[PDB]
Amino acid sequence: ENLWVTVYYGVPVWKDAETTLFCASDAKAYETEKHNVWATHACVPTDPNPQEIHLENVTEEFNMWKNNMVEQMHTDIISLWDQSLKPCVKLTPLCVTLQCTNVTNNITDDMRGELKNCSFNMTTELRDKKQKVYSLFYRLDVVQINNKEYRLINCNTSAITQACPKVSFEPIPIHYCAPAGFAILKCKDKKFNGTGPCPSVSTVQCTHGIKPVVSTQLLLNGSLAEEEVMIRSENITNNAKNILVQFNTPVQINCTRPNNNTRKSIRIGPGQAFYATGDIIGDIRQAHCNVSKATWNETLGKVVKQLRKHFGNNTIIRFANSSGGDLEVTTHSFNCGGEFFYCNTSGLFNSTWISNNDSITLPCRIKQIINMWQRIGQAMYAPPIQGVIRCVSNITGLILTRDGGSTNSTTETFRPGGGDMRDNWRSELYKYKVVKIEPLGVAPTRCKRRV
Amino acid sequence: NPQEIHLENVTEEFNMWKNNMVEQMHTDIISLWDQSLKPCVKLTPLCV
Amino acid sequence: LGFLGAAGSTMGAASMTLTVQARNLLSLTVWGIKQLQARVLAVERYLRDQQLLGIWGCSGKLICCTNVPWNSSWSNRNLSEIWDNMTWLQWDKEISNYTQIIYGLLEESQNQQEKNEQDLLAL
Amino acid sequence: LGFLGAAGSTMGAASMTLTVQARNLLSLTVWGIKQLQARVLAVERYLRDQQLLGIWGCSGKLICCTNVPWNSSWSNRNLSEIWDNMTWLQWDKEISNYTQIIYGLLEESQNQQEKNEQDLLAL
Amino acid sequence: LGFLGAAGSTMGAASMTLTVQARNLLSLTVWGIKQLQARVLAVERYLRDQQLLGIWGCSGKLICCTNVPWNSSWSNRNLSEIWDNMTWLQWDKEISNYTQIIYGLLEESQNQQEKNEQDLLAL
Ligand SMILES: *[C@@H]1O[C@H](CO)[C@@H](O[C@@H]2O[C@H](CO)[C@@H](O[C@@H]3O[C@H](CO[C@H]4O[C@H](CO)[C@@H](O)[C@H](O)[C@@H]4O)[C@@H](O)[C@H](O[C@H]4O[C@H](CO)[C@@H](O)[C@H](O)[C@@H]4O)[C@@H]3O)[C@H](O)[C@H]2NC(C)=O)[C@H](O)[C@H]1NC(C)=O
Ligand SMILES: COc1cnc(-n2cnc(C)n2)c2[nH]cc(C(=O)C(=O)N3CCN(C(=O)c4ccccc4)CC3)c12
Ligand SMILES: *[C@@H]1O[C@H](CO)[C@@H](O[C@@H]2O[C@H](CO)[C@@H](O)[C@H](O)[C@H]2NC(C)=O)[C@H](O)[C@H]1NC(C)=O
Ligand SMILES: *[C@@H]1O[C@H](CO)[C@@H](O[C@@H]2O[C@H](CO)[C@@H](O)[C@H](O)[C@H]2NC(C)=O)[C@H](O)[C@H]1NC(C)=O
Ligand SMILES: *[C@@H]1O[C@H](CO)[C@@H](O[C@@H]2O[C@H](CO)[C@@H](O)[C@H](O)[C@H]2NC(C)=O)[C@H](O)[C@H]1NC(C)=O
Ligand SMILES: *[C@@H]1O[C@H](CO)[C@@H](O[C@@H]2O[C@H](CO)[C@@H](O)[C@H](O)[C@H]2NC(C)=O)[C@H](O)[C@H]1NC(C)=O
Ligand SMILES: *[C@@H]1O[C@H](CO)[C@@H](O[C@@H]2O[C@H](CO)[C@@H](O)[C@H](O)[C@H]2NC(C)=O)[C@H](O)[C@H]1NC(C)=O
Ligand SMILES: *[C@@H]1O[C@H](CO)[C@@H](O[C@@H]2O[C@H](CO)[C@@H](O)[C@H](O)[C@H]2NC(C)=O)[C@H](O)[C@H]1NC(C)=O
Ligand SMILES: *[C@@H]1O[C@H](CO)[C@@H](O[C@@H]2O[C@H](CO)[C@@H](O)[C@H](O)[C@H]2NC(C)=O)[C@H](O)[C@H]1NC(C)=O
Ligand SMILES: *[C@@H]1O[C@H](CO)[C@@H](O[C@@H]2O[C@H](CO)[C@@H](O)[C@H](O)[C@H]2NC(C)=O)[C@H](O)[C@H]1NC(C)=O
Ligand SMILES: *[C@@H]1O[C@H](CO)[C@@H](O[C@@H]2O[C@H](CO)[C@@H](O)[C@H](O)[C@H]2NC(C)=O)[C@H](O)[C@H]1NC(C)=O
Ligand SMILES: *[C@@H]1O[C@H](CO)[C@@H](O)[C@H](O)[C@H]1NC(C)=O
Ligand SMILES: *[C@@H]1O[C@H](CO)[C@@H](O)[C@H](O)[C@H]1NC(C)=O
Ligand SMILES: *[C@@H]1O[C@H](CO)[C@@H](O)[C@H](O)[C@H]1NC(C)=O
Ligand SMILES: *[C@@H]1O[C@H](CO)[C@@H](O)[C@H](O)[C@H]1NC(C)=O
Ligand SMILES: *[C@@H]1O[C@H](CO)[C@@H](O)[C@H](O)[C@H]1NC(C)=O
Ligand SMILES: *[C@@H]1O[C@H](CO)[C@@H](O)[C@H](O)[C@H]1NC(C)=O
Ligand SMILES: *[C@@H]1O[C@H](CO)[C@@H](O)[C@H](O)[C@H]1NC(C)=O
Ligand SMILES: *[C@@H]1O[C@H](CO)[C@@H](O)[C@H](O)[C@H]1NC(C)=O
Ligand SMILES: *[C@@H]1O[C@H](CO)[C@@H](O)[C@H](O)[C@H]1NC(C)=O
Ligand SMILES: *[C@@H]1O[C@H](CO)[C@@H](O)[C@H](O)[C@H]1NC(C)=O
Ligand SMILES: *[C@@H]1O[C@H](CO)[C@@H](O)[C@H](O)[C@H]1NC(C)=O
Ligand SMILES: *[C@@H]1O[C@H](CO)[C@@H](O)[C@H](O)[C@H]1NC(C)=O
Repeated sequence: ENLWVTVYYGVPVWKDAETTLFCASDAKAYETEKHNVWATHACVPTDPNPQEIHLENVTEEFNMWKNNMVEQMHTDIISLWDQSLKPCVKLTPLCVTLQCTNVTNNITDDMRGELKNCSFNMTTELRDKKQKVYSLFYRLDVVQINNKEYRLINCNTSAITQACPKVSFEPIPIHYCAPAGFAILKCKDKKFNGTGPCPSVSTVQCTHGIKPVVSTQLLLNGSLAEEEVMIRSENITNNAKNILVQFNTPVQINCTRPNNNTRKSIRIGPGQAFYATGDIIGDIRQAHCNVSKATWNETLGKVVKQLRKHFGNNTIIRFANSSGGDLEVTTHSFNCGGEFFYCNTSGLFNSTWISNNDSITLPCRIKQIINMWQRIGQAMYAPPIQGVIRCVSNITGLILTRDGGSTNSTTETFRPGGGDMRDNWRSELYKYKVVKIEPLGVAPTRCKRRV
Repeated sequence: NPQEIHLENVTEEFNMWKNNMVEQMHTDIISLWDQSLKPCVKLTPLCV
Repeated sequence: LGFLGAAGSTMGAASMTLTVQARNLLSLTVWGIKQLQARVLAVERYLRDQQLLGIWGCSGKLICCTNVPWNSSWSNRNLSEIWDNMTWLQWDKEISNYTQIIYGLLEESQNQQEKNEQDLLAL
Repeated sequence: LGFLGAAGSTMGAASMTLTVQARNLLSLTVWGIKQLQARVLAVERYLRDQQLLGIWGCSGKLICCTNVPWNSSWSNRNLSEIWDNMTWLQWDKEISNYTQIIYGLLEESQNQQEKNEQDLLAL
Repeated sequence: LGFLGAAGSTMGAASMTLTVQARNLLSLTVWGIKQLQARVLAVERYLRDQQLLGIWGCSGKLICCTNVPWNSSWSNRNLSEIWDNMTWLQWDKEISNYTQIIYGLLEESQNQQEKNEQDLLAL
């Protein structure tokens, strides 16, 4: 009848608790190296075979929009880019006026200035003497001031820091591991929309590989839904809230920079080289991404079927191209092998859906001065890539947006949109919750310590 | 006064060319020179 | 089986698998800084309940029976509806009002059979 | 009452309040650096006397009675003028000449009843 | 005498000098960084075998006798050619195939006399 307190150690109980997750990178320097802007060397080796334990009987609750696993990965990548852009050249000497001339002129096309041939004065070697140099600039990075004179788009508002040409920009999968005494709970649901109970939970030491690829309007090289297209929004009745779609089957997108560029070195100071573009060997072609017309068509009819589960079974859903903003929010901007593309995704979102081989070429264009996103008076110059760029990737989702007017109207317009790379991390980490394990317990057992 | 203990009846094998005690002292002195040359003058104005 | 595998099992069935959880609680760039505070934070958190588990006398044990009664005003349940009916998380949520009271009784009752056994050692 | 409250009490009266002191010894900018070496310096300093208190056999105890006599040349005082008359600080200052001698006898005498009990376990 | 002095001695003669080794395992510029990871790396490596030595029940001991037999397929040697003939390094190299088996038997056999003693405490 009488009971006594007995303490147990190692009892299964946990609480949600934000902590400092670290790295595990499977792809350490495989005798190949070429340090990148990320993990590589510094991220702890990953397990050959991770352990996953299926917690039976247990129904946890997930909220994909109050996750601190993505508010910590957001600042882990702003500071991985800062720490790799501090130890290399600052292009402050390049705020001279440039005497740009169109590379083609009366050469081809409508006399378009897609490329400019800009010559300027610079102090090579000695700080007194300055010789006349030249380089090839894009029309997106020179602002006419008034064979007129130009100037770099950036250097009245931001400070340029040339990216160190030895680091690689190819994303490497990253596993976010948790210290000892903490665990990450994985929702093994196949139809999970990031909020509400998950009756099939699991315990993992750290997440799967997460490529830190940042893009806008289209989530490339991501993870795919297991069963169906999944629509996830913070507040599906708010127009100011983005919508994150997730494809069950990838849509392959090929694109190139078919111009055989050539990097050339300009000495901006003693022991400091500016890597400009010398010339183009061959015909001057235009960059572009290719998407299958039929595969996109059927994958966009799967999205409209799920969009009808939240916007009425009987409604007309039409997609339209992005309205306004920076070139990164109005265009599908990505980074293909160290080269930043801003593709015109107006042929993709040009449809209208009512309730009951061929390719699409998207004219991308290249930028060389890149501003940081959530905004600072800072920019990065990406040195030219010497060669022909050609990368292929998977579209695994969209970042959509709605426009006001759905109060009396019987139609929905879905412009694409990006520009916030916090919505890039939560399209991957949506199913992970970090918990902390409390291993001490008491309970009446009718023991008694022997005196 | 450092302590030195003579391990009797023990015979180890040494390889002076695969020692990692010197591949770590090598980078401990490149970075001791770096950390003392960062906080003083840069003679860039002297390229006249 | 596995770390936290008996999380949804009743209190009784999860007491057989203590050593699974107990053996898992220990295990200068931006990566180095956050990999070094994960190690420090994991030894100071593990030493926090080793010290606690030592002022109660249950130093090297996973189950320790103490000399303090249950008081029946902390939980007036049976010994069968507690050990096969309630999981550890449910029991913790129910008894969370009196843990700081039970914890203070566990160490004030251990440094009382530590002086009683010290007095008995002289006789 | 309170951490170090029985600092001016005689040795006898301050031995009842050991658990007050024992439960308090554990608990990248300029602030972050000096907050991180306070944590590291406080777990190692705590593990130095846990290890020492373990080679003497008094692992999970606050008072442990040992098998080594007093030798009467370390302090030839009574057992009453020591336990009610001298505070702990006075006793420490008086016996500071022989702590490194008593400390080395406490562990050479514990790994002698650890082999004697190991030999007795086979019989 | 001295840390590791009985390294080339047979297994039997080096078991008398355990406290020499056991008492030595604990003890922001370029120098400060690498002096700070030497302290952290030395408390976490010392706590790794204190936890292991605690799930086996040998918490505050340098020699602990366990309740698991030898199985004679781990090493079929005498008790005299093992304790006076083989040094500790030789024995470790010979028995390295079955340490992860013996280690897993040492803790599954300790949380079996920890529940048997818990069941015996109610009678
Ligand atoms: C989505 O994910 C896919 C696959 O994960 C990515 O595709 C990769 O794209 C990169 C960038 O273009 C490729 O890397 C480049 O490959 C070029 C050709 O590949 C040859 O060489 C590799 C390695 O030997 C072979 O495996 C391959 O079969 C080919 O024979 C190389 O010429 C490039 O080399 C240049 O860069 C490297 C690193 O900077 C330098 O060391 C070189 O000297 C040279 O300057 C470069 O390595 C990669 O191969 C592609 N992988 C696959 C499987 O196709 C997409 O890029 C990615 N998309 C996004 C938006 O993230
Ligand atoms: C390029 O942006 C910086 C520019 N310059 C700096 N710095 C300059 N000096 C210093 C100390 N930092 C930066 N630091 C962090 C930066 C960032 O992480 C950052 O904003 N993005 C990195 C990822 N991404 C892209 O790949 C990108 C992707 C698709 C289209 C266009 C660009 C988005 C923006 C950063
Ligand atoms: C960009 O303009 C420069 C002029 O500053 C061109 O360089 C000249 O090219 C012609 C023809 O190849 C040569 O005869 C001259 O000697 C070059 N002058 C110098 C100073 O290099 C350059 O060819 C132009 N590039 C492009 C792609 O149009
Ligand atoms: C680079 O500097 C040179 C001078 O060092 C500039 O050439 C001068 O242009 C002015 C224009 O009024 C003439 O009066 C001078 O006679 C020129 N000096 C020469 C040719 O030696 C040249 O325009 C500058 N180029 C830039 C700033 O792009
Ligand atoms: C830096 O210069 C640019 C270009 O001159 C400025 O952006 C222009 O701002 C005016 C203000 O109405 C607009 O009419 C132009 O269309 C803008 N130019 C472009 C290319 O969009 C910018 O404001 C300047 N930075 C400052 C003043 O801080
Ligand atoms: C693009 O998606 C295809 C799937 O259609 C990926 O190829 C699959 O890769 C997984 C492992 O990554 C394999 O298990 C499948 O068998 C592959 N299927 C096919 C049809 O190849 C491809 O790796 C993706 N490319 C990326 C993400 O760059
Ligand atoms: C891009 O242009 C370069 C020239 O700078 C090409 O490299 C030349 O390739 C040919 C045959 O492939 C060789 O005979 C030359 O000796 C190479 N020159 C140099 C400087 O390397 C390169 O092949 C071109 N790339 C493509 C894809 O056409
Ligand atoms: C993107 O490029 C891949 C190859 O990198 C193309 O895949 C080829 O597709 C054709 C179909 O006409 C097959 O015959 C080839 O065997 C495929 N090659 C490989 C290597 O798989 C793909 O068709 C391209 N897609 C687009 C939209 O351009
Ligand atoms: C999206 O597409 C529409 C039409 O397909 C484009 O609308 C044009 O907008 C400009 C304003 O800059 C007007 O001068 C044109 O008359 C519009 N065209 C039509 C047919 O109405 C719009 O520019 C496109 N925007 C993006 C970002 O692609
Ligand atoms: C992206 O592509 C679209 C269509 O391919 C372009 O839309 C053109 O916009 C101009 C004025 O804004 C109109 O006069 C043309 O008739 C439009 N074309 C079509 C086919 O509708 C758009 O200009 C391109 N670039 C941007 C930045 O949107
Ligand atoms: C979106 O698609 C429609 C039709 O699918 C395109 O309509 C074009 O309208 C112009 C009007 O001058 C016609 O000359 C074209 O023939 C039409 N296209 C077709 C395929 O018939 C419209 O241009 C497309 N918009 C974008 C931005 O791509
Ligand atoms: C989960 O609940 C079911 C319900 O009957 C039960 O059979 C099962 O034993 C529970 N899980 C575990 C691990 O016991
Ligand atoms: C380059 O082409 C653009 C196209 O409109 C034109 O406005 C500009 O004047 C041209 N510059 C030169 C130097 O020909
Ligand atoms: C294919 O595209 C046309 C319009 O381009 C559309 O009407 C049709 O529904 C699409 N087919 C599928 C299967 O989505
Ligand atoms: C389909 O239409 C029905 C109308 O009866 C509606 O209730 C339902 O939500 C729509 N979507 C479905 C069934 O997925
Ligand atoms: C090594 O061999 C010698 C010779 O027999 C012996 O005296 C000595 O004790 C051995 N080593 C040790 C550590 O005792
Ligand atoms: C039991 O708990 C009650 C509740 O506060 C408390 O008043 C009492 O002192 C405790 N002890 C006994 C013996 O009841
Ligand atoms: C407690 O156990 C006794 C033992 O038979 C049983 O009669 C009683 O119903 C139990 N109480 C509850 C609430 O289950
Ligand atoms: C200090 O002296 C006073 C007076 O005798 C005494 O009451 C007190 O107990 C002494 N200090 C302590 C800590 O007891
Ligand atoms: C007691 O202390 C004295 C003082 O050094 C020492 O010589 C002696 O060996 C110790 N042991 C005994 C039993 O007296
Ligand atoms: C030691 O205690 C005895 C016990 O009565 C007493 O007679 C003696 O005076 C005490 N010695 C001192 C120095 O107080
Ligand atoms: C002894 O070791 C063998 C070797 O694998 C193993 O099969 C057996 O289960 C172990 N136990 C006994 C009692 O032999
Ligand atoms: C093992 O010990 C016995 C005890 O006398 C002895 O007869 C036997 O020869 C020993 N075996 C070996 C291999 O030394």
